[PDB]
Amino acid sequence: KVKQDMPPVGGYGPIDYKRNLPRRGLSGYSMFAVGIGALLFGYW
Amino acid sequence: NLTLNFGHGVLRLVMELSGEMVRKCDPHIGLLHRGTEKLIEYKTYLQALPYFDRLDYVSMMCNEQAYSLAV
Amino acid sequence: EGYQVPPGATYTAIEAPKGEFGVYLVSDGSSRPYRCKIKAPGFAHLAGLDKMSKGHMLADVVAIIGTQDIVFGEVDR
Amino acid sequence: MNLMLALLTNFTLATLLVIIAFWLPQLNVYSARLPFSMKFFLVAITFLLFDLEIALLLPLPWASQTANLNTMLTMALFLIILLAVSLAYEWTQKGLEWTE
Amino acid sequence: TYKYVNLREPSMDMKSVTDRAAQTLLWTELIRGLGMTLSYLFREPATINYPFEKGPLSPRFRGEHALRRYPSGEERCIACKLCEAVCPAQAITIEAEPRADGSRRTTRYDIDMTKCIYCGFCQEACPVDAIVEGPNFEFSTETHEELLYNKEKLLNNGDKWEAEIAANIQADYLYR
Amino acid sequence: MELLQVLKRGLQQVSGHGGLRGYLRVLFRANDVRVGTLVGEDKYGNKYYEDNKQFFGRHRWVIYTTEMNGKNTFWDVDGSMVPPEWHRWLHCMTDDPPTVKPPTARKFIWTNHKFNLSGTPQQYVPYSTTRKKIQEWVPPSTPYK
Amino acid sequence: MFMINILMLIIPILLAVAFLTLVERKVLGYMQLRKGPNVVGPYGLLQPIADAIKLFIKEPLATSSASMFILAPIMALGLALTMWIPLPMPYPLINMNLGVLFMLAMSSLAVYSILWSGWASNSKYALIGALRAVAQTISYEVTLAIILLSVLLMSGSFTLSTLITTQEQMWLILPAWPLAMMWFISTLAETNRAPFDLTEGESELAGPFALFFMAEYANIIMMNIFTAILFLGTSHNPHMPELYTINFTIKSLLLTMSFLWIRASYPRFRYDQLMHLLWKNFLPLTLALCMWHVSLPILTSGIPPQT
Amino acid sequence: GEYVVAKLDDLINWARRSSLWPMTFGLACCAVEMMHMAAPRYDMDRFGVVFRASPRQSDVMIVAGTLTNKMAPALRKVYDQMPEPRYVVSMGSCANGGGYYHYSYSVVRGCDRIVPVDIYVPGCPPTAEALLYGILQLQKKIKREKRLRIWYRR
Ligand SMILES: CCCCCCCCCCCCCCCCCC(=O)OC[C@H](COP(=O)(O)OCCN)OC(=O)CCCCCCCCCCCCCCCCC
Ligand SMILES: CCCCCCCCCCCCO[C@@H]1O[C@H](CO)[C@@H](O[C@H]2O[C@H](CO)[C@@H](O)[C@H](O)[C@H]2O)[C@H](O)[C@H]1O
Ligand SMILES: CCCCCCCCCCCCO[C@@H]1O[C@H](CO)[C@@H](O[C@H]2O[C@H](CO)[C@@H](O)[C@H](O)[C@H]2O)[C@H](O)[C@H]1O
Ligand SMILES: N=C(N)NC(=N)NCCc1ccc(I)c(Cl)c1
Ligand code: SF4
Ligand code: SF4
Ligand code: SF4
Repeated sequence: KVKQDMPPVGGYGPIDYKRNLPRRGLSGYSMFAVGIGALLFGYW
Repeated sequence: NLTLNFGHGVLRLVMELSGEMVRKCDPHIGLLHRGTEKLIEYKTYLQALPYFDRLDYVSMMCNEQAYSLAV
Repeated sequence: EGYQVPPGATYTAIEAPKGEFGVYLVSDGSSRPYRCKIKAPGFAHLAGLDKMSKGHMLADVVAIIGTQDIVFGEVDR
Repeated sequence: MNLMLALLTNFTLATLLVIIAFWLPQLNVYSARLPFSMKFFLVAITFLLFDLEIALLLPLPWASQTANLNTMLTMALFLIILLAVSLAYEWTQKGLEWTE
Repeated sequence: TYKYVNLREPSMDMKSVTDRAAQTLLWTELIRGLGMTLSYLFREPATINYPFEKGPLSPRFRGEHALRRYPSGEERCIACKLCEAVCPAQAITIEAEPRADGSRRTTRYDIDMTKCIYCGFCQEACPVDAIVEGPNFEFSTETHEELLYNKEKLLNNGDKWEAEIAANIQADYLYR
Repeated sequence: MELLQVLKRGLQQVSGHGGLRGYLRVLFRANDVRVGTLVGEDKYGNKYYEDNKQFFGRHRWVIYTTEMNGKNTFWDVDGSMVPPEWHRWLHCMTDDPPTVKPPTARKFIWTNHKFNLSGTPQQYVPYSTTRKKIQEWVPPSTPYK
Repeated sequence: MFMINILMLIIPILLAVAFLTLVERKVLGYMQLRKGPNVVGPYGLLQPIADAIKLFIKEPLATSSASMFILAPIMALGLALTMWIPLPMPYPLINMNLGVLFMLAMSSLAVYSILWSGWASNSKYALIGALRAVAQTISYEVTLAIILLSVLLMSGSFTLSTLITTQEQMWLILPAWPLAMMWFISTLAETNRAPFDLTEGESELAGPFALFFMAEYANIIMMNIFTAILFLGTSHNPHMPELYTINFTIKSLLLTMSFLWIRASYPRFRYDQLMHLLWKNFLPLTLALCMWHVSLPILTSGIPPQT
Repeated sequence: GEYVVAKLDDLINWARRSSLWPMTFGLACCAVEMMHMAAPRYDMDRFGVVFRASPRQSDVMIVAGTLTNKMAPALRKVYDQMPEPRYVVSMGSCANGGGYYHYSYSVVRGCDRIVPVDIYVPGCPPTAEALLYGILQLQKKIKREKRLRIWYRR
């Protein structure tokens, strides 16, 4: 029987390609609140 | 205007600068000219194929494909 | 000897990674090409470096050469 | 004496390292104006003028110990604001641009 | 079909503007870049311990040339000169005459390894599997002349490497 | 704690190389103190190891012999010291070692592998292998003008 | 006794610089999915020694003025070692009442080695590269001096060991993290470190070389030691001073390692862009924060003691 | 006398071969396999071979690609500015002897017409591993040097 390189019956599984840059961190408000909070404690 | 004689392969750039700004860029190439096109005229069509690997030598098999399609 | 190619001329191009790469290949009927002009996309791109670099600074010339994707194997041939 | 000794040691050692760096066995028997750019001159001059204002601010940690804090705070802020005005003037007169 | 890489409108509400202000002043995206290089610091490196470890190759690898024998010890090459004709670099030079027993054999078989482009056309062209590119790639020299192989050098390569060459041909000849 | 199991894994490599001296010997000869499974040894003394839990490319390695063909190779090892039968395995050209799939024997195959001989009196020197093409006339050996 | 003390500072500084080159190469390597030096001695521990010997037996390859060609490296290395003598670790070699001013004064002299070597290069293009480097260095001197003054308005004096007392309860990075951020970046730009390594950048677009390299890498360590003292004050126990030295060394090592981390992470600034970062961003904020830190102790009644 | 000269030679040889800083002339495709030798798999830096050195700080010139006539003067100029001891590694068929372009009107038939060459690395291109073998061969050549022993016997 002919035997050559072929994909598996049913094909291969899905391959990702789309950009995936997950969102992380806090909002600008929260970040500024943490920074101002640190300064106030430091000043005190 | 200061003249800078020098500023993938090797390139010679001759530039005219006005402070930080580039006013002229004159690329001087041919530092990797190897007369490939003339050499191909002394080769059979198969013997010429490996010359195309060595053109855009980052995209070897695409250069091969272009030549193969043409032939 | 190699295979004989019927006489004629073709311009054949592909979308290579660096742009349009083509050959103008002239056959005289024999087993050796009569003329093979190689159209390298970086050739025209580098010819446009002077135009693209107008009004920019020295360090930007590096970025512009990089954005053009230049290999001198195909530019110089 | 200690600081003089330290300085003499540091630079004396630096001299010696340069010496041997230039002379080791080798084993062989055989005033114009420099393409003057005005922008770099103005950076140096601007640094100088700001450096002189910094000289005036350096006493501030000691000045805060005064009982005349009303006067001292007003003059400290006045000096820094005038420094900011200097920067603002240079900025709006294209003195911080590197084009052209 | 096409897509736009860079055609988006920033949201101009106060929350979004303040988000961009925080990124500008607190360097958030720059810190996010520091996280990537930090995560690579703690990954196993990809380096192999050459020459104790070697990069993987395949039976098709085109390395140093060799001239092969039949099992009896007779040379396979019969001086047909097909390899010399196909060589894109003209790296091969052959002379032949009748041997003392009448066999058609070469008296010269040179490969200029500094002209050769290691393309493998010679071993494709050969009708008797005489000239092959073997698996060896660690044969750099101190002088140019050592890379100008004559027939004795190439026969010695074949005798030196035949054990590996035969096994590699055994693995790939059904693709040829 | 995990850091504990890592530390004992480091200690096992010392005893896995036959004590401190063997451990330091491999550290300085090969800059690698991993312990693998001995796949085999060739007639020159090179030993071949495998560990299939390592990533592809590091799963096979050779500890070169300290002496080959009259050359001291304790420090001066060379990739060309691997004989051809082990060359196929070490480069992953095949899966099975010559101890399991020995090469076919031929009377003309070198019984003694040679490493790179460049820069030595054994180096190859090129020459023309063909005989003289034109025979010159030899004058007679008796006077007769 | 004092000469022994000087040598127990000079010698370790040079050895620390030597092995920072190894640490830099290996840290960069692992962030690049590779190893860096690991053949020349175990884990590359002999690599700095091989490099050092190699450079010093290399051919020492005409100067436009011999006196300045030799002065520039002596100045660089001599000044670099001098910046260490007032550092409290926890006790300074020399206890200066104005140690902070001394470091500011000595660091301002370091730009002469750049200027003199550009003059001695005998090349129009090397002199221009030196002048560009000088303009960068003096530009970032401005914010460094103003940031330092702002911090000292919480400390009360120019004595470096007083920064230890000021941070007995809390690191100064908490009340002054906006200044810490600009201070840290300013040190990178001040030492021509990436992404501010424009001398090595713009340039490519033996013993004397080694000497300049040692001076620069000594300055890198010193600047991060200064940063640790300025913003991450270690607590001093007079009966166990080695406890201070261990904790303070770890902070300085980590700060130095973050210089390497940053080199591995970002592209380079354009020259005009790093000038705008200073004159249009850092300097405005530094000036505003200088006014703020003048007012804050007064308005909170938190003025520190003069002594 | 003999013992000191021999040990000192071993020391300077070890330092020079353990800290080989290359100037790479990336002329053509062979330069790509040189980049792969610097890449993580082979990591030439781990041998003390820094990625890219300045020509005036360099100890070995790697000619990685075709040397054209137009380029030949520039390559010689860089070689002459190198501080000694300096070595040259010729990489690939083009630099070794012209290679595929040996018969071209515009190509130098081997960089050894322009500069002396210490090591010839064959291949078109040599694999990154082949080039690394060549660099290690150069290290062994440096280990064989006896400069001080010969100096002592003058
Ligand atoms: C209640 C009263 C309160 C009163 C006080 C209030 C003050 C606090 C609130 C304000 C916060 C101030 C923050 C100060 C930090 C400096 C901010 C800054 O200058 O960033 C702007 C600068 C340029 O930004 P750019 O996007 O290029 O363009 C803007 C102009 N066109 O962008 C940059 O500077 C980028 C820096 C480039 C360098 C990159 C390498 C560094 C990345 C790693 C940094 C790690 C953090 C350092 C930590 C140091 C620890 C010691
Ligand atoms: C371009 C020119 C710019 C010039 C800028 C000048 C800005 C000056 C702004 C603040 C000046 C005064 O700032 C502050 O005001 C309060 C007003 O109660 C003063 O008063 C406060 O301190 C004094 C002490 O002297 C106390 O007696 C008083 O009970 C207290 O309220 C402060 O002493 C002064 O420090
Ligand atoms: C940090 C302490 C290190 C202590 C090491 C002590 C070792 C002392 C012996 C050093 C021997 C140096 O060996 C020698 O160095 C010089 C450096 O220019 C080299 O170069 C020298 O010789 C070449 C010709 O050969 C000349 O063209 C060149 O001008 C000259 O500089 C030599 O090629 C090398 O043979
Ligand atoms: N930039 C790096 N980290 N690597 C690097 N090649 N540094 C330079 C190497 C060097 C220079 C002087 C000395 I003294 C020493 Cl011991 C080493
Ligand atoms: S591999 Fe190609 S270039 Fe080399 S000898 Fe064979 S046919 Fe000629
Ligand atoms: S090696 Fe093969 S192709 Fe070449 S001459 Fe001999 S038999 Fe013919
Ligand atoms: S030897 Fe081969 S790979 Fe190298 S530059 Fe020449 S053609 Fe390209």
